[PDB]
Amino acid sequence: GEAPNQALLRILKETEFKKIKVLGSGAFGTVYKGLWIPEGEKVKIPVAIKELSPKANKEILDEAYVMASVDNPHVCRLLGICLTSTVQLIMQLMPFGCLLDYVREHKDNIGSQYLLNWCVQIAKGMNYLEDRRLVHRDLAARNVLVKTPQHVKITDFGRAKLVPIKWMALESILHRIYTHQSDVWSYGVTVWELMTFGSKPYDGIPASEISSILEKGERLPQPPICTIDVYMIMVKCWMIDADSRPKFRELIIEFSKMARDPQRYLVIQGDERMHLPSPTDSNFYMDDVVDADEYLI
Ligand SMILES: CO[C@@H]1CCN(c2nccc(Nc3cc4c(cn3)nc([C@@H](C)O)n4[C@@H](C)C(F)(F)F)n2)C[C@@H]1F
Repeated sequence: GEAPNQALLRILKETEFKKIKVLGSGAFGTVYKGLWIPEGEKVKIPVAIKELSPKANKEILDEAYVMASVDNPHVCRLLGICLTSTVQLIMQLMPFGCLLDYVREHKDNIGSQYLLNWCVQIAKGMNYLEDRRLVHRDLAARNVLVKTPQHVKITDFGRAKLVPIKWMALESILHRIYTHQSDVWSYGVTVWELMTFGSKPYDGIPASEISSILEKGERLPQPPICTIDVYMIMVKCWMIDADSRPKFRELIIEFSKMARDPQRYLVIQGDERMHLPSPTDSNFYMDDVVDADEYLI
């Protein structure tokens, strides 16, 4: 009756890592860019260090539990924790930040190939979470991070289980019902954010008016770049009947077929003549630096 979770929680010494600069800050605490230099290993791993009252410590340890329990190319895993006066989460540095800020800042160089591929990768990551019986409950473009422009990962397990109104399924707003199918709704909203190059969903409408608006049948509008093929997918993610919504495995298939002929599915001016940084560029990436994805003890 439910499988033992044999994930390893790695406790890291404070002396093993250094903080370089602040990446972000909120009520939770601060996230630092850093380097992890294990034992006598001759490796430097670029890391994001989340630094943090008894309840805040329980919530960070709950997120640490979930984050240490995942292992997929399209999901962010916990590298370890540091037990100092303040508890720190050691995660992989995602050097291009969140996908939301990336689509806003690089809009003039984002072609249909990148957009459709990001959709496939998010669906792959989400399908993995589903296989793991994990309901994210906070999927949004802000919680998809960019390792490279061609590789994105889902993160922020602070709400994950075995309030973001504008990304939530109607059952979730009204009854607090969360399933893999309620994550599919959030997936649809995330796709809309990517296709509109980071527009705010239902901008100006207060969160208390969203449930009423959804009940009448109003949905997010068709982004200008989206063909009816792409929009019809987003719309199916926003059906009232949760079981009528597509499954993540089907979203992988649908977006993959589209990623094979991207210009037939997304209409972007100057598409294919657009350039984004890749690991085959000068000064893209300093001795003994190894990405967390290749550091496997
Ligand atoms: C609220 O806590 C969440 C927990 C999940 N998290 C996360 N998960 C895995 C890897 C990772 N690394 C990570 C996060 C980064 C980053 C580089 N790497 N650059 C930024 C800024 C410039 O945009 N961020 C954001 C999201 C920040 F963390 F500052 F808020 N960050 C991001 C954040 F710490």
